[PDB]
Amino acid sequence: ANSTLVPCSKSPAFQARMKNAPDTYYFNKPFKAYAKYELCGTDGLPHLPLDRLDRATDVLVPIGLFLYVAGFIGWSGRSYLRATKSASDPEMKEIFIDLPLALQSISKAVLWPLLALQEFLSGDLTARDEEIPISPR
Amino acid sequence: IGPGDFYVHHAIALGLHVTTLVLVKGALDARGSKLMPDKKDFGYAFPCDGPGRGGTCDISAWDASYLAVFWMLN
Amino acid sequence: MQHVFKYLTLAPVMATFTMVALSVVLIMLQIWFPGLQYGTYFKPTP
Amino acid sequence: TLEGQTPIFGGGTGGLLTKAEREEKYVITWTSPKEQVFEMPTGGSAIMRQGKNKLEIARKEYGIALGGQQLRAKFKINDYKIYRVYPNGETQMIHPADGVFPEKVNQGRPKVRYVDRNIGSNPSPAKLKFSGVQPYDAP
Amino acid sequence: TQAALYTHHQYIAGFLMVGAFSHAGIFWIRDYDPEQNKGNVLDRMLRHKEAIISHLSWVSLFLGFHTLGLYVHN
Amino acid sequence: QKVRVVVDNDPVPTSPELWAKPGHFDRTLARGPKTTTWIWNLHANAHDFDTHTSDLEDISRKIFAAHFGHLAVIFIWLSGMYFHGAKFSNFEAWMANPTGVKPSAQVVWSLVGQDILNADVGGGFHGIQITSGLFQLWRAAGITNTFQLYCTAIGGLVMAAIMLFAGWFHYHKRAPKLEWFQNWEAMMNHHLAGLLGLGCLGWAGHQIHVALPVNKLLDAGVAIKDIPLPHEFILNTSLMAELYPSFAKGLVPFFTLQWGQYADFLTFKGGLNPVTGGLWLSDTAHHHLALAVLFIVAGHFYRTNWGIGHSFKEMLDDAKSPNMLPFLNFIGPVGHEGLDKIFETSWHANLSIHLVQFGTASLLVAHHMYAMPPYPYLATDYATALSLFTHHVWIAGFCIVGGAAHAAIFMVRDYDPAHHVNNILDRTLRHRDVIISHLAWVCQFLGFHSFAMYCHNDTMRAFGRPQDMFSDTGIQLQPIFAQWIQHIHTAAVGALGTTAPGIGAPVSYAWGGGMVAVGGKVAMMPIALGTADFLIHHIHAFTIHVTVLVLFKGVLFARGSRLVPDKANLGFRFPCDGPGRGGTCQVSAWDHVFLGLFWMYNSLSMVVFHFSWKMQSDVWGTVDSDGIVTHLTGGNFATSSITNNGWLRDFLWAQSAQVIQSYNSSLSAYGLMFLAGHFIFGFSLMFLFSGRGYWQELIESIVWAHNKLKVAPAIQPRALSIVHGRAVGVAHYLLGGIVTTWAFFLARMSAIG
Amino acid sequence: VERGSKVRILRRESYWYQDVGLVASVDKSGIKYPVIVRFDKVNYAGVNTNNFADFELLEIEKPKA
Amino acid sequence: SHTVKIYDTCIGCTQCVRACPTDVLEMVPWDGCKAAQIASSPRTEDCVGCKRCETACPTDFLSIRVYLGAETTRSMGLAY
Ligand code: CLA
Ligand code: CLA
Ligand code: CLA
Ligand code: CLA
Ligand code: CLA
Ligand code: CLA
Ligand code: CLA
Ligand SMILES: CC1=C(C/C=C(\C)CCC[C@H](C)CCC[C@H](C)CCCC(C)C)C(=O)c2ccccc2C1=O
Ligand code: SF4
Ligand code: SF4
Repeated sequence: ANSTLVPCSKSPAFQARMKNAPDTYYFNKPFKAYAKYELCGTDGLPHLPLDRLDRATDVLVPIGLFLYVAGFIGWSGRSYLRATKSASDPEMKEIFIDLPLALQSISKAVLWPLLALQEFLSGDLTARDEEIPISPR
Repeated sequence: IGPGDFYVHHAIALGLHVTTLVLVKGALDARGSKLMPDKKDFGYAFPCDGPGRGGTCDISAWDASYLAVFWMLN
Repeated sequence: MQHVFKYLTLAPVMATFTMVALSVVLIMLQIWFPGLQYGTYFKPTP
Repeated sequence: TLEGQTPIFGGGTGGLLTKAEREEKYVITWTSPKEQVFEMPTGGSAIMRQGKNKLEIARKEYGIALGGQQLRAKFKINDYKIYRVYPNGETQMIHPADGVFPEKVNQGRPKVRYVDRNIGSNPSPAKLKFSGVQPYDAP
Repeated sequence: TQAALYTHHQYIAGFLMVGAFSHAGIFWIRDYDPEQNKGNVLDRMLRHKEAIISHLSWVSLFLGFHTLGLYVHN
Repeated sequence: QKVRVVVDNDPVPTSPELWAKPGHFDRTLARGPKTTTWIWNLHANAHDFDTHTSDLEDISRKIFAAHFGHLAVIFIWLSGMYFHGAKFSNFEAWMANPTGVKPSAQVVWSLVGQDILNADVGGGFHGIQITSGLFQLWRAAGITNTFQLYCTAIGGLVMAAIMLFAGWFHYHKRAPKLEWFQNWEAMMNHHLAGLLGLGCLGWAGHQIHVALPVNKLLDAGVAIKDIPLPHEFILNTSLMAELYPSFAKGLVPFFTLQWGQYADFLTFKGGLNPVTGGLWLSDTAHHHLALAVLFIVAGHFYRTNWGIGHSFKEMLDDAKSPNMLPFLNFIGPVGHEGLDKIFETSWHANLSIHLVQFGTASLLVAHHMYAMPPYPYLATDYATALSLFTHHVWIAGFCIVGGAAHAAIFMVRDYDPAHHVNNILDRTLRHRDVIISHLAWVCQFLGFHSFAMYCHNDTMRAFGRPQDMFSDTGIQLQPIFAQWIQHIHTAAVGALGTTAPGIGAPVSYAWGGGMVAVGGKVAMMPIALGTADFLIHHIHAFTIHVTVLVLFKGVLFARGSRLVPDKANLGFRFPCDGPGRGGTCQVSAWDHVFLGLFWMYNSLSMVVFHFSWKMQSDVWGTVDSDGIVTHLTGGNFATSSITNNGWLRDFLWAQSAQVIQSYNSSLSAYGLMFLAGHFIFGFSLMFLFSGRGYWQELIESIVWAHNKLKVAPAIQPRALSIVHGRAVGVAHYLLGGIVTTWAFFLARMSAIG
Repeated sequence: VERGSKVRILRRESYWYQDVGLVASVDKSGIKYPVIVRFDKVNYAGVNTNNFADFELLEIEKPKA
Repeated sequence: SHTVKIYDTCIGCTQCVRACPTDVLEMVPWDGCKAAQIASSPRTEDCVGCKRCETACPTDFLSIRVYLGAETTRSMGLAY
């Protein structure tokens, strides 16, 4: 078990920072949250360790939350792009956003982790290697 | 080592991967690319292929090694 | 007026609306919940 | 010798240098329907005469630019010729080479430096190592 | 002396690393012929160079965005 | 009869249909995008009106309408400064205590800890200390309360709307003909007598009737609330009579040419007001009144419609041999004949001249406003004084480069060889090798005899041989000619003898005559010149001459050179003419502007560095009760600025302590922007050092990955064009360097100024 | 191939290698590259048409009707 | 001197000949294309290497190629 990291409320250096902090919106509540939940080093500043079986939700929640949002943006853009490929003038739909098409892409992208799974299972996620422009070797 | 050492090692990893990217891209594209399919016939070190096809400054494999020295020094 | 609506769907115009909306959401999150940090999100105020 | 009278020009610093007297020189001659102002290849404005004209130029590109972009395109003059003059006095007519402009196909012109394949079929330089043959010159 | 020796050998190491890839690119143009290397492991590398370069670009982008972003956040 | 107004009626319908057609102004761009280069080309050619159409009349109408739009933008910006100075400022507190309150007109919200930037500027106010000098300008205008600033803000918005309506009206409703724009004589008469002349007269009226009485009371020490409103000085004539007795006899002296009785409020003193450190407002009132008369008289110089006046064409046709001076007859028998054709058709040529003279005007603004501070409590506000000089120096440099840029555009596009046959323009092009070769040599001579002498000093100092240095204590280089001018100008007012007897005080105390202190700080004192000033001035001569060499080579060779004779056909802005002829990269006139921007930045950076160090070292400081002055850097300039190790240590390293230690304080924004400028400078280096061939090939592999996942865009990604990459590199380079100096200057002056 | 056919380019040095084009016309003479193919994506020179031989094309979709 | 080669993919559009600033190229009779003509480079000694011909070539890939070689007075574009 890591011993150089202790709870911030028990760190004398962190406490010194808490008293010397300005009395504004930016410090009153945040220091109280840091003292209860964060682990502080010898410098008195919160540190984020990845060596604890506990507080694993503190790692997985921000990671999963980002990965869902980033995948949502990516799947929205991908589905919209494939929808405009069947148009006569796909370039004009990239400088002029087709709002009915964009809303449809955004609505479906809510379930992107499921959509991507069936996309990969059915083989529709990727194009074949020989059907892709490549440079001479 | 602490948090300060964590960030600088990841900065070093960024430098290693970009310098490798510049060198590997230059080596693998040395024989040719979409912009210049016949690069192998012009040799390792040549200035360019002219302003045509959009412009081809620093297109030779020598230029990738030229660019990689900047990233290696960084 | 239909030309104005078409102009509003331009890529720079839509991107500006999207960035402004996202910045507004992020800004109000800082105002309502300042000092949020990894290991602190979605936890009650002590 | 080359006949023709030089255009009205007060002088300039873009004219001939030691290379003209030592290595080679170029002369462009043409005929114009009237006296008119044209731009010198190396800056400045000159007045071309009524009859046949003769201009001394340092480089062949000066004659091609003057004859092509100005004489033909602007003044509708198509009888211009470019000569290469050596210091010993030898003069040879080089443009147009056979009396017909190069952009117009002419019978009797042979194929020069023609490769009987597409550019993507050039051999790799490895197969021609130490042979002294470039891939584009390979048979 | 310790500072000089570490900096000396690290910088020389960077130059040698650049040279290894520089002459790798020279090999592709001058010494590599696809006929005698048809189907082998060296030929396979050239056949998926786009995947290699694009993934190296992704690692470089990920490291650069997050390392710089966390530095300026601090 | 010749000068008359002719317009078209409804030449362009007012419809938003073309708003949904990006690139409609260009034939190539109208087809729509196929690659990402289309997007960049759309913005690059947006305001290149002469490429939208070949009709000069239509081009001129676009110029006139767009200028109204820019005026509206300026009015909105001006309205913002007045409104922020009336709603989020400490202007009223500053007016009560000008010497003890830092001006501030920007207040930040409190969301992410950025409220730490609300500095304690005094007067019970928290905000960012402004360095624009708005408070000092408003005080000199007689403004004393935030309500007057609020009214000016409303007026600025109204004028912005009027400007916007004028541009729409004069393009979509009543567009003047080409002949209307070609009225040189009418335009010169109206802009001299009516714009400059009547504006000076109007401001002289405001100064006499409003600014002078309010500021006279302010310097007397009476409170703000006891000062009557400016209109009371107009209604109650007795109030003006008490301050200035000459107002008791009305306008009679003016109409009888007895102007000497107006000397009590139209003064000719010179020097500075001891109370505030600025120029006497009565001096400026007579200055602007004299300017109004001179400009109005100048406005009756050109012949419009009544036979009286001078003609532009007749002068230019007459300025030739043998009508010139005997030693000036070399301009040839044609001379200025044919130049009138340039001003008939070339907008770019006029823009070239006007951008140059805006550089001249802004440089005069920078130099003449620190040595003769015109606003009250401006000289002692060191943060504002440094910012104002630096800002207007930089504006001038960009304007000068723009003048050279559009001079080259005129040569490529508007120059006609038929119009210039043996005239001065033709002759100048015909000895361009004479001009450039001599300019190249003098640049080399200046570089050796200005910068290499600094290197000589560094080597001598490192050797421990100070006696061999170029310094006041070694081998002296006294600027005797500049020292002589200071003595002549000081002795002219009585402080080659008394050549300006009517001036009481020295025109500028920088030339000598004494010291002025206001709030325990030096406003202006004599600026002695020694070896260090000799060296730094010839550094400026070197950098300016090289910048001239880069730009003037581009203009003189824009049509072509011995290397590429047909550059005019290639255009003003092209990347190269291939790797042939040994390599023809950056031969275009645009690339000479691109290179000239770097040299303008290098030249002007040393100009503002020279000003910042010299003023801190030898002028600015605090004065004790005994009259002894301790300067901000304690006289470092004489001994430390003669080596660039001294510049590196005693100027860059030492004076960056404020910006480098500004974290966890109200100046922390300057510390952040100090790093921000450093980042952008390094960021620009890859656009400048690399080429698009590498980046296009790299994009090929990235495109392959998107193709693999069926997410490739229809608008094909392309690397930036060769010219575009250069433009990005120079833009980020200049932004990074200038922002770095901006944070460095402002952080130090906000702390020690 | 024939007019209106959908083809895949097999010329290695072509910008449209392994890409898809539409046949615009076929020349019946004995010229080396009689088939004219048009593409939706322009190459680096802005050109969206090229001439190919029969052995450099792969038929992937017959022309309509 | 530079080396200019013309490959069989030429369509005889004469664009390269028109773009040459030193008259290196000319159009000669041919039977490999519909235009019944092909580009030729008889005067490569006057070639400066500007690669204007390659820019004008519409074929993909290029039917005319310029390989920079030994540098002479006229290939360097020297008026002195
Ligand atoms: C005395 C008459 C007069 C005055 C004052 C002006 C003033 C101006 N002209 Mg102008 N002009 C005139 C006559 C006049 N012109 C004539 C007769 C012609 C035909 C030959 C032109 C042709 C002309 C062209 C082609 C262009 C101008 C432009 C300009 C502007 C230059 C930018 C500047 O300095 O901003 C000065 C900044 C200001 C805020 C000045 C105030 C602006 C308003 C419009 C002035 C209104 C004054 C009016 C008398 C009301 C006074 C109220 C009160 C004081 C009593 C400026 C506003 C340029 C421009 O930008 O156009 C928009 C331009 O391109 N003029
Ligand atoms: C009265 C001033 C004035 C006017 C009317 C013009 C007008 C013109 N100029 Mg010009 N110019 C000026 C001053 C002026 N210039 C100055 C002072 C310089 C020196 C820097 C130049 C340098 C210059 C060059 C080098 C070129 C022109 C060109 C042009 C023409 C096309 C305009 C264009 O490309 O749109 C402008 C379109 C843009 C996309 C530019 C905007 C991008 C800027 C650089 C961003 C600036 C950064 C910002 C201020 C700070 C950071 C922002 C933040 C978000 C980080 C047009 C006739 C071009 C041309 O073809 O002329 C025929 C051309 O090649 N000018
Ligand atoms: C449409 C959305 C979209 C999607 C799904 C992808 C997907 C991918 N990109 Mg990518 N990219 C995009 C847009 C997108 N890109 C744009 C707009 C740019 C230009 C800035 C790039 C520039 C880019 C580079 C330079 C690289 C990738 C790479 C990659 C791959 C892995 C890394 C990654 O996710 O990118 C991370 C994301 C970025 C680098 C920038 C994209 C962020 C943009 C601003 C989001 C745009 C969202 C869009 C506007 C949504 C509109 C939809 C609406 C109409 C409904 C992956 C295949 C890498 C690769 O090849 O790995 C193998 C790589 O090197 N991309
Ligand atoms: C054992 C090590 C080794 C060996 C045997 C070689 C051998 C070779 N290299 Mg190579 N190289 C090496 C290490 C090595 N390299 C490293 C470490 C790098 C990375 C920097 C490179 C980068 C490199 C490039 C980029 C190129 C070569 C090339 C070549 C070949 C021709 C050499 C040349 O251009 O003429 C002799 C070259 C010189 C004498 C260069 C001048 C000196 C340079 C500019 C350094 C500047 C001097 C400096 C101020 C002081 C140095 C000390 C002084 C005493 C010189 C040759 C087969 C070239 C080639 O094959 O072309 C196809 C080529 O283009 N190499
Ligand atoms: C400070 C200098 C600097 C910086 C920051 C970069 C940054 C980068 N270089 Mg680079 N380079 C530089 C100098 C620099 N270079 C120099 C001097 C050279 C020598 C010529 C090179 C040569 C070079 C090569 C040869 C290559 C790179 C590559 C890269 C990228 C890989 C790193 C990455 O993806 O991180 C993430 C990206 C960044 C850190 C960039 C900054 C992102 C900003 C901060 C986002 C801000 C967004 C914000 C809204 C913008 C404000 C609005 C604004 C538009 C007005 C990255 C964009 C490689 C590449 O493209 O790989 C994909 C590559 O192949 N560079
Ligand atoms: C010679 C011209 C000149 C000078 C020296 C001054 C001087 C002054 N004015 Mg003033 N002004 C002028 C013309 C001038 N004005 C004109 C024409 C107008 C509009 C019609 C105004 C309107 C005005 C207002 C509204 C205010 C001032 C104020 C001031 C004072 C503040 C300092 C300042 O403005 O910078 C001094 C400026 C300079 C040293 C240089 C700028 C002068 C012009 C632009 C240069 C023109 C020459 C040019 C480069 C060459 C042309 C080419 C050639 C072929 C002819 C100061 C006493 C302020 C005040 O009250 O102070 C207390 C104030 O509020 N002025
Ligand atoms: C500190 C870096 C630096 C230096 C020293 C130079 C030096 C020079 N540049 Mg330059 N330049 C630079 C950076 C630099 N540049 C950058 C970053 C850019 C990009 C914008 C440019 C862009 C640029 C352009 C566009 C132009 C120049 C020009 C010039 C020359 C001006 C004439 C001159 O001063 O001659 C005197 C030479 C010097 C002052 C150099 C230093 C000499 C040292 C101090 C003394 C040496 C003593 C002795 C001779 C050593 C010999 C010993 C032996 C063993 C070797 C000169 C060679 C101009 C030119 O060629 O005009 C004629 C020109 O047109 N440069
Ligand atoms: C880096 C580089 C490139 C690559 C740069 C490219 C392709 C331009 C990329 C521009 C991007 C797409 C603009 C948008 C970038 C923003 C930071 C995105 C903001 C996203 C928000 C969500 C924050 C060149 O093309 C080039 C060409 C010639 C000489 C030098 C260079 C050069 O140095
Ligand atoms: S600008 Fe680029 S393409 Fe043009 S000659 Fe130079 S390196 Fe070659
Ligand atoms: S430009 Fe290309 S296709 Fe046209 S004639 Fe020349 S080589 Fe043949």
